[PDB]
Amino acid sequence: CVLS
Amino acid sequence: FVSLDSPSYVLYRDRAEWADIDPVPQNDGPNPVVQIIYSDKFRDVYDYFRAVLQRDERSERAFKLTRDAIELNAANYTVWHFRRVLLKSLQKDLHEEMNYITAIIEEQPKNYQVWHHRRVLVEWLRDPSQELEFIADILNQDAKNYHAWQHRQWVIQEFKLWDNELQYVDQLLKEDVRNNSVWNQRYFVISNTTGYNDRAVLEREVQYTLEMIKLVPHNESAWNYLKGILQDRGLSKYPNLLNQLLDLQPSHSSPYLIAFLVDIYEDMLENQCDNKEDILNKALELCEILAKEKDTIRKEYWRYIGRSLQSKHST
Amino acid sequence: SSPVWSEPLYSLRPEHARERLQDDSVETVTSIEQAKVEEKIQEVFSSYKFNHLVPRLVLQREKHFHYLKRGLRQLTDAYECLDASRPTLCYWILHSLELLDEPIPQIVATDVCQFLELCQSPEGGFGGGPGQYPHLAPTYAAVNALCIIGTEEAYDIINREKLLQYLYSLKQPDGSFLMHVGGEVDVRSAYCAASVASLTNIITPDLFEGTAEWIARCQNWEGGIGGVPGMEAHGGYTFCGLAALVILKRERSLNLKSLLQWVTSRQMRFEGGFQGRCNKLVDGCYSFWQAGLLPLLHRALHAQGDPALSMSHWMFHQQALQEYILMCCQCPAGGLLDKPGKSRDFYHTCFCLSGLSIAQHFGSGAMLHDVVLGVPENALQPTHPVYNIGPDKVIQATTYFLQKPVPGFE
Ligand SMILES: OC[C@H]1O[C@@](CO)(O[C@H]2O[C@H](CO)[C@@H](O)[C@H](O)[C@H]2O)[C@@H](O)[C@@H]1O
Ligand SMILES: *C/C=C(\C)CC/C=C(\C)CC/C=C(\C)CCC=C(C)C
Ligand SMILES: [Zn+2]
Repeated sequence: CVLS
Repeated sequence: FVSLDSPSYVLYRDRAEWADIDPVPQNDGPNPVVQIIYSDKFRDVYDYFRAVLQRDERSERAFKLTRDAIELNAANYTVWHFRRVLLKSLQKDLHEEMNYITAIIEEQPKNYQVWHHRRVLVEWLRDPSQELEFIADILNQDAKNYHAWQHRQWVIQEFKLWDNELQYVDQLLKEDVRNNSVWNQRYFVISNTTGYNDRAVLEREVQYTLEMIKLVPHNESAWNYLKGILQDRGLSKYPNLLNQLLDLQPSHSSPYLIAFLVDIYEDMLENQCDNKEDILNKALELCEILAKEKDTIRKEYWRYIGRSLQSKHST
Repeated sequence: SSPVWSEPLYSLRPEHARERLQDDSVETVTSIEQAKVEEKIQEVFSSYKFNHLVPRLVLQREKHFHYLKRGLRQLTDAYECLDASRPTLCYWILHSLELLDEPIPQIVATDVCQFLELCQSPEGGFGGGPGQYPHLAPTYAAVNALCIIGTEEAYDIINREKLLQYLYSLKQPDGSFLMHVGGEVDVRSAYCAASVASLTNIITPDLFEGTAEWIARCQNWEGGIGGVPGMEAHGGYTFCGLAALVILKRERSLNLKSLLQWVTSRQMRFEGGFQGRCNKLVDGCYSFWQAGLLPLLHRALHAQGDPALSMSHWMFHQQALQEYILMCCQCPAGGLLDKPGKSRDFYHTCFCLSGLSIAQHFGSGAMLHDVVLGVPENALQPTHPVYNIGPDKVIQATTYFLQKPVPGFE
């Protein structure tokens, strides 16, 4: 789950 | 040359060819917050990255360094940016770099920077020849990798490679017809090629989707695609569809079907349909059924629909 | 009714069994994975039932507080992968404490301030760590963290003049924004930009020219919003898009009807939580990305004078979401997570709590209606649906900055  | 995990790897602080430059420690201040207890190796590479960056050293040694910084943390966008600056300044072989990124992406396919890097490389070389095959491999490992699909859409649209995508779409839908990313790609390919205004195309699509719905009645993707390709024009514009669904209801009264029916009634009531009172009544009965029994998790949504229908068509 | 020591749960009703997956005897990777999770979640659910005795659910506030308090200062090397996201770790952790109503010691607040100052770039904005180029992700985080602290010291750390210039250096002609110089483009950037721009009062008429149009182009056939025009509907990008348009007061540029029906369909009938995309697994962090959309929609519809809007509930299963978070998303050792079997992390902790707060609190006009499942102590502090920081914090910050002029503009 990476946001950036 | 040597990787961070190779037996012969040597910290940068111990490398003779790096002796001439002083490492720049990271300044977190006297009372650090969210302070990461880096490994000796990690800090070593970053202390030297900091140095080359500060000095803006466009060198082959710095370029090799970024490769190690990236392996330590591929999410560090600053490193990536500097790496591209070096690729240009040093006039590095971009095809060689493509092979690099290809490997990197294979290791970490859900990273934003790696994909952006590969897009820049393809822009610079104006060469997409390896794209579809590569992407297909990524998707073969994770059929729903978002970054993968996004990159694929970019390549297809930018270099106009539409010719075989619909086939690809069918292939994947056969593998997993529940793959929502694939139904999306389908809409992507059609809306951009033939469009959905060709009534022959629309019918083909409506048929195909109904056939998939019959094969797997609780697959929400198909249902969403059906409503998706017909919604703009208006669900009430397709009278035969309502009949067909009403015929299947007694045997397939899934929440999807019941919901689709309310969606149709909604649009009918919005277009001065005949037997307004009768349509409203059937719509409210379904909303109640969905709220109290067939789709209770969405009780509030349905209750709202019920009230909206009343505020719009009661008379 | 029931004695105060027993509280019936939606997830434990006998009829709730009917909500289990129906794979029509046609298995694919998707149904297989979905079935596995459901199997595990049923087990978890059952562990909270003792026939007709159903003890009140408890949010382990103290265990969470101690996990957070520790991370705010130090993090193992397992967080090396987030070295370019420290201001983000700051925001996650502080907002979590904020939600938990755990005060921030003056000393810690000042240390955080200094740290974020060290992350600010001279060209404006904030980077992932000291010396790192500026990036909207950490910029967004850094401003929210400073507003959660809410002191004039925190507020003044932001170099507003350069921040505006930085936003300008990322503006594309089609209305979109790069995430960082030479970086990638997608809807996250429009939401970061608008978030920080409106809070610090640095919005010019041209800053967001063509942005609302660009975001609308992102809503797709599904009704949700994708990262970029053409891509799949996704909870995270959808939260980004809507909240951005709410800031720009342009929600109308979207088909609110298709969007509403899309997001409500994203709550899992069995799990009680939200999936990020249709036909994908449930995940605690969407509890905010998805469920958070409802309050934004309610606000958007209410401004349009929708007579059928509820005056007491969000259009999703508030109780169900609370049961998923409380029984499936808590790590016994403290912190929250994706789903049972996953390990904790500050990201999930922040968002599971953010969603739990939205699920417990309803507000619209002069109307307030709380629904705190379990023991009363579970109640969390409210959160602003647009900025996801205390509502009080939002008001304080905007009031403060409204007092300063828009950098070099009239
Ligand atoms: O949810 C559909 C809704 O979205 C809009 C944009 O607000 O258009 C999207 O969906 C269409 C299919 O329904 C696509 O043709 C279009 O490209 C996509 O942006 C609205 O026009 C529509 O009502
Ligand atoms: C499992 C979770 C995944 C894959 C992530 C989905 C969520 C997204 C893309 C939200 C991104 C939001 C952004 C960039 C703005 C918010 C930034 C911060 C909280 C630092
Ligand atoms: Zn998650």
